[PDB]
Parts: sequence; C-alpha cells; structure tokens
Amino acid sequence: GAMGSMERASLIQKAKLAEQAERYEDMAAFMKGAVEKGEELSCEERNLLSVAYKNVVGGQRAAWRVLSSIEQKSNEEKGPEVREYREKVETELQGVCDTVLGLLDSHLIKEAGDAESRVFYLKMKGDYYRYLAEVATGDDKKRIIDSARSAYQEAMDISKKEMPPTNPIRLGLALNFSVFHYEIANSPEEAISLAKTTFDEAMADLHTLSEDSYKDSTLIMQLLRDNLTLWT
Amino acid sequence: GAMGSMERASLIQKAKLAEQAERYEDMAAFMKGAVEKGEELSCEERNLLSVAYKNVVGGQRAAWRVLSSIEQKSNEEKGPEVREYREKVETELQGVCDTVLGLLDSHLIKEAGDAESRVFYLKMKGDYYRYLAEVATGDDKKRIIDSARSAYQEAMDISKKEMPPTNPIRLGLALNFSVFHYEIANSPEEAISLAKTTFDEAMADLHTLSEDSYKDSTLIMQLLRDNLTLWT
Amino acid sequence: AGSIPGRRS
Amino acid sequence: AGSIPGRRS
Ligand SMILES: *Cc1ccc(S(=O)(=O)N2CCNc3ccccc32)cc1
Ligand SMILES: *Cc1ccc(S(=O)(=O)N2CCNc3ccccc32)cc1
Ligand SMILES: [Ca+2]
Ligand SMILES: [Ca+2]
Ligand SMILES: [Ca+2]
Ligand SMILES: [Ca+2]
Ligand SMILES: [Cl-]
Ligand SMILES: [Cl-]
Repeated sequence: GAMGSMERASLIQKAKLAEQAERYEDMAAFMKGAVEKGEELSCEERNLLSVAYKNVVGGQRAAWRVLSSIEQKSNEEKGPEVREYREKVETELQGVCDTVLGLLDSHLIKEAGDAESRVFYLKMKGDYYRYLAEVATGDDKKRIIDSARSAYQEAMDISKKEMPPTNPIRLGLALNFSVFHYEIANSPEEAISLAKTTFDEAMADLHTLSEDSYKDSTLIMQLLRDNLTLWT
Repeated sequence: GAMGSMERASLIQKAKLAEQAERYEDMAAFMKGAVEKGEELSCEERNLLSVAYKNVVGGQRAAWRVLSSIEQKSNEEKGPEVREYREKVETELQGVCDTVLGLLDSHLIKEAGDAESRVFYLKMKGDYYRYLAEVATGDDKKRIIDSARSAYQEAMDISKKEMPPTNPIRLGLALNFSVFHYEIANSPEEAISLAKTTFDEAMADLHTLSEDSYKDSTLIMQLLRDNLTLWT
Repeated sequence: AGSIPGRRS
Repeated sequence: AGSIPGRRS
C-alpha cells in the first residue's frame, strides 16, 4: 500500500524510532505497512503494532470523552458545533479501529498458530471492538458488544489450555476482558469474579518464575488489584 | 479552502473545543480556516491561532531533536533509515512553518495597524523563522536567520514606542528574541543583555498595574529570570 | 478502571 | 532556555 515501496526491516526500524520520538501516528503507519508485507510478526513486532495503535486510539478516546462530556452538558443552545465535532472525532476513531480489525482479519489471526500469537491478536480484536462499543449507539451496538465478547472468549479459552496462569498475555487478556465486563457489558460481578480468580491463580504460580518473569506477572497483578479496589 | 464551507464563528468555536480535547492539529486547521475568511482577528482569536501552531510545531521540534540526537550518535552503520525519518519529520515541520508564515504574509500583518496586533504577528513571524533556523543547514540558513532577526527587530521597535514595558506581548517578544540571540544567532551576551534590561524595566513599571496585570507581567519576568539563571 | 498499557511503564 | 508558552499555564 502506502508503505508498499519500503523494506519490511526499514518499516520496523522506523516504527521503533517513531516510538522514541513519540510520533505514534507515524508508528502505526509504519507497522500497518509492515503487517501488509504479509509475513507473520515476531513477539517484539506484535508489541510495536499494539503500542502504536493503542496510543493513537487512546488519544482519540480521551478526546471523544472530553467532547461527549461537553455535549451532554449542553443538552443554552450552542448550535450544532459540539455534536458535529464529537461526530468527527468519533468517525476518525471508528476508522482507526476498523483499520486494526482489518489487519487482524487480513490475515494476522488466521496465520497465527502458536498460542501466544493467536491469543495476542484475539485480545487485540476484543479491545478494538470494545473501543467501537464505547461510542456505539445505533442498530449495531449489541452486535459490536458481542463481537468483542466472542474474541475475548476465544482468547480466554486458548490461554487457559495453553499458557500458565502467570503468563503476561494471559493476565493482560483477563484484565482487559474484566474491563469489558464492567464498563461495556454491564456485568460488574463477572468483572470482579474474573479479576479475583485471575489474581489468585497467578499468585499461586509466582513460585515457578524467575526474577524477570515475576516482575512482569506482579505488575499486571497490581493492575488487577487496582481495578478490584476501584470496583469494591 | 478546506474549511471554506464552515462559518467563521463555527471554526472559532471548534478551535476552542479542539484545545480542550488536546487536538492541536485540528485546532490549527480550524484557525487556518478562520484566518482564511479574510477578516482581522481579535485578541482572543490571535491567541487561539498561536496556541494551535505553537503546540503542533512544538511537538515536531521535540521529535526532530530526538531523531537528530540518534542520527548524530549513529555518525555501526544503521543504514539510511534514521536520516530518512529525521528528514521526513523535518520536511513536515518546515511545511507547518511555511503555512504559518503564509498566513502572516497573506494577509494578517499587512492589515494589522494597532500596535498590539502588529507586534503579536511580527513576534510570530520571528518565531516561525527561528524554528526554520533550528533545522537549517544549506544555502539559505543565513537568510532564514536574518528573516527571524528582521521580524523580531521590527516588533521590538514598535513595542518600545507604543507599549509599556510591562505589556505581556512586549515581554514575550523580548523573551523570544533573547532566545533567538542565545540559541540561533550565537550572541549570548546580546541575549543576556536583552533579558536583563527587559526584566529591570518591567520591574520598575509594576507599580502601575492592577493585580491581574501584575500577575501576567511577573509570570513572564520569571521566565526571563529562569533563562538568565541558566545562561549565567 | 485500567486496561493493559502498551509498555511496562 | 524557555520561550513564551501558548497559555499562562
Ligand atoms: C496484552 C499484553 C500483555 C502483556 C504483554 S508483555 O509483552 O508481557 N508486556 C508488554 C506490554 N505491557 C506489559 C505490562 C506489564 C507486564 C508486561 C507487559 C503484551 C501484551
Ligand atoms: C507572545 C505573547 C505574550 C503574551 C501573551 S498573553 O495574551 O498576555 N498571555 C497568553 C499567552 N501566554 C502568556 C504567558 C504569561 C502571561 C500572559 C500570557 C500572548 C502572546
Ligand atoms: Ca503460522
Ligand atoms: Ca486593520
Ligand atoms: Ca476504563
Ligand atoms: Ca530553548
Ligand atoms: Cl467538525
Ligand atoms: Cl521515512
């Protein structure tokens, strides 16, 4: 495509430079170009792809929330501008989510056979449908929510069969799916139960880990605990 | 142009919303559209224009500095990618500076007759030539530096004739011109002298000010003092 | 509530 | 060295 004339290795190198320069839109474009080369991604490359788009959509989500709050307060007649601009940001956000979902569907997920890669991509699929669900209101909102649920569920089923309970991808997946239950699916008890069981099963497997693996698993356990403290 | 079909007042309103949402590229596009309506800008509108572009170029400058530092360290052969990507960011930065300079030349400066508006725009002109000078290396670098100097100098001459020494635009102009002398023109003694004389003449006029004007003038005086502490 | 960050920081 | 910020903050 747009990056079609640049070497895969140069796109990866430039994505790393873009992250150091905090140029996340560039980073996402370089990683989209890398995915479109058609080869599978390594662990490090999957993290570059996720970092790039998570930062781009994260900024859009924060702007959408600011605008949505102003719009709800307005509803003196300020005219159509707040709604129009919220709609503009919302369309942009939806476009980025559609782009990421399109990369996952063409063809990252179908080529991912190892449990670590397949879980990583299905967790991303759940996350980008979740971001679509945060702004959805029309006839497809139920279907968008169900698409997030289904992706997270398939990732959970693989992770519980193929990864230890301290694996950081398994932990991050459970963290994000618990956020889905609380914030999207109106299922706070499911969210709390998932976070608690995940935390406790990870705690019981920490004894198997090296110092560096322990650091990763306990970092995500603390995120689970932080949500549990907020929710209880 | 691109915003040609949106009302001036809607562009201004959306620029204010974009700032609240930290969407500075949008903010700059809305303000470019407002300027292109052809009317003069009010004080508040001039500040929206400056905030928008100062934030956009400020992010580009920070990214260029990160990339330029990596490039200088590289000069193992990492291939052409660091230089190529620094060049990409540099071209983008130059393009934004050219856009702002084009708005000032067509036709903000020529229509600005009041000292406050004309000084504001000439200070901006000096600043965007200064940002061009930060990345310049070729046959035009001397001419770019001189263009910044000339704009700042004309602004200084008007400000000293028409504004009190505590006026915040006069103070910010002197602050920025002193940064020009230190960082661009290799004239640290001129930079120190300008900052000191500006600070002292403002101090001696604080007694004339209301509480709110005093707050503005002392805030910029502290910036002058912070630079003097760094430079001495 | 927080979701997973892109980097450990 | 610092130049003028876009807003007082
Ligand atoms: C979804 C997910 C979960 C973990 C990882 S990681 O590679 O183990 N890693 C990098 C991303 N953030 C993070 C936080 C805490 C501990 C480890 C990580 C990647 C993706
Ligand atoms: C270049 C310049 C200088 C002052 C101003 S201002 O409108 O007085 N104002 C807003 C921008 N930043 C600022 C810092 C301290 C005190 C006042 C201000 C605008 C533009
Ligand atoms: Ca495969
Ligand atoms: Ca006029
Ligand atoms: Ca949340
Ligand atoms: Ca500086
Ligand atoms: Cl809009
Ligand atoms: Cl490039």
